[PDB]
Amino acid sequence: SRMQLSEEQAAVLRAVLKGQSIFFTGSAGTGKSYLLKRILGSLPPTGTVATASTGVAACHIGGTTLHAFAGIGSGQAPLAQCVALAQRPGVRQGWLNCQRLVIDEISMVEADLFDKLEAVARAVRQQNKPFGGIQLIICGDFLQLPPVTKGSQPPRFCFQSKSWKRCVPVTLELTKVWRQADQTFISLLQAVRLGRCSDEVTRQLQATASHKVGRDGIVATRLCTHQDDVALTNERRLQELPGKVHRFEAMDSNPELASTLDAQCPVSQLLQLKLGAQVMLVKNLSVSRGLVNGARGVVVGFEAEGRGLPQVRFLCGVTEVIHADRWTVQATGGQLLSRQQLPLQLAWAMSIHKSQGMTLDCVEISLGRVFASGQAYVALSRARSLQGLRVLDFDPMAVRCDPRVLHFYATLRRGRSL
Ligand SMILES: Nc1ncnc2c1ncn2[C@@H]1O[C@H](COP(=O)(O)OP(=O)(O)O)[C@@H](O)[C@H]1O
Ligand code: ALF
Ligand SMILES: [Mg+2]
Repeated sequence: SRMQLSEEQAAVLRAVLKGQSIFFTGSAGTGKSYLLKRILGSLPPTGTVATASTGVAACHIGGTTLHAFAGIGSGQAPLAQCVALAQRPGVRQGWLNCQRLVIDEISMVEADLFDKLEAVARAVRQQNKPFGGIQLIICGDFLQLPPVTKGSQPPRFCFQSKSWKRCVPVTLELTKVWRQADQTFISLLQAVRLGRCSDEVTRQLQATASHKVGRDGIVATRLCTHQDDVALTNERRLQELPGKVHRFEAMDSNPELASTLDAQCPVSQLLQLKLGAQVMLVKNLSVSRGLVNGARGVVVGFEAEGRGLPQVRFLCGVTEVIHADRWTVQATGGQLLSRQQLPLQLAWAMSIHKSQGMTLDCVEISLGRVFASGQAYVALSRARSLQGLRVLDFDPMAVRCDPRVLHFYATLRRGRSL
């Protein structure tokens, strides 16, 4: 009972199916992610792999991080070390077989990584050809969130790679903001992508202080930039609770690798919950009842048997007793690692890093500061609801755009239709 595809959305699929290594791109909430799900529905599913930048925005479209797939850790070391690792039992085949590769949020891949892959691709598989032959279906938003700075100098976007133009000949554009309803909020947020604050932008978003966004016993609360802010916030907000502490330690195929799980995963070693605690759903469960990836709920009890499993009411409204599930990661080695743990993370505080790839309903964000170019746009363009959104301490030097990029979406603009 699925909805209609845009004439554009459709044309991408038509093009991908033929068998073209295409890339696609457009604003926050224009069905980049979703189109991938319907492409993954249409693609012969043997040797067809799916991936993303963030370990979360994969648990979202049911793949793994480009990292864990490729099996070369950080990609720091040279072309000869990197092909050592790809050659290893497990990874070797992972490669040989992939006929089709899909990557969401390409923004947070940094070109020297892309390049170091392309080479390794041609390497193990032995094709004398672009990316070892493999059909690249990519997407992301460049003006959204850019790659994590390794050292000090500026980190280097993916479109700036030398392989990039050689590996993804074609590029096409998505154009309508399906996410957000209200047409003011469409231009309001189309502005901030391009990096403009004239005073109605600034007035309206300032307006939202007096908004009270927090809904049914449940807040999709603050989007901080820094991760230690996030985890710390909650460590208080949960202490600030009368009930007793229910501990949930995991059960990993390897104990001593837990850290690799930790950072590639979406869950903690030790997750701790009391009554009334707020939480989020990190894997999909039942897309019918609507326990999807990114559910906002509140801990309404535990049972007194089993492992005392949590009970949760959600925003979508339906109530389910949560069991533990199982994640696996191709841990640079050719070992697959397991973890058994609840698919819940404490949903008071969430980094802007995590929130990219996702949609939201019920958000807060402080903007009395300056933020890394893009970092502003992202956290705003999460919310569906302009009414159920609250900005704090707004400041127009928050709104920053990298112009290397703006000129990338000018060079494309200036040889096209409108
Ligand atoms: N063809 C469509 N028409 C209307 N809404 C759509 C369509 N495809 C997806 N959506 C909705 O639009 C929103 C944005 O999708 P998403 O894939 O998260 O975009 P992006 O990856 O650009 O952030 C989702 O809430 C989804 O429900
Ligand atoms: F472009 Al997105 F969530 F993938 F806004
Ligand atoms: Mg997405």
